[PDB]
Amino acid sequence: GKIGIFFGTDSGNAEAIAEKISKAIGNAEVVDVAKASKEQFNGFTKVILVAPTAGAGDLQTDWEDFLGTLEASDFANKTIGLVGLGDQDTYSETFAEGIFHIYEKAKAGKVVGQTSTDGYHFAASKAVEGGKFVGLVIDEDNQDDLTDERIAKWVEQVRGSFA
Ligand SMILES: Cc1cc2nc3c(=O)[nH]c(=O)nc-3n(C[C@H](O)[C@H](O)[C@H](O)COP(=O)(O)O)c2cc1C
Repeated sequence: GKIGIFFGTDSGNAEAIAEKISKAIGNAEVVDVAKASKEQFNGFTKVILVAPTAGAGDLQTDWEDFLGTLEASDFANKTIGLVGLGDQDTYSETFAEGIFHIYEKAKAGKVVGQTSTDGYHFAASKAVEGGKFVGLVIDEDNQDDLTDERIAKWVEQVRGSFA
């Protein structure tokens, strides 16, 4: 209920991921950003932002438009978790960068869930700050076989940060 998990998708991967996190974290509400509003968004104090990476490393359409109506002040009082989707093989130099764009404003609040870069193969990605991943990264086009465990470990790590 209280944990707002906002996602945006084109194919459906993100939606499916958001759903898997909800079940694994519990006490959560999945919300498609394409229908979300600023008012609804601020109704939560804890949020998990799952966003797929569009061409060039930019945000999926739904997300870019929703994010544009948000300022840093809106993230200030929240605890935030970022989950990005990407294709590390086809896009070695833009791997899951969408998240980074959300990060530009989300850094105003309390961000948690930074992940190690071990187990990935790519060239560049703004999503990496301090030799670490700004949040959880998922690859459904190349590493679908590692998702279920990654979400599990992530939920474990960040679990305590949410309540
Ligand atoms: C037009 C297009 C552009 C993409 N650009 C990138 C990119 O720049 N970096 C990346 O890591 N993945 C990129 N991808 C792969 C997606 O991030 C990945 O497949 C994701 O799972 C898509 O999520 P969705 O099914 O929820 O829309 C792109 C996919 C498409 C169709």
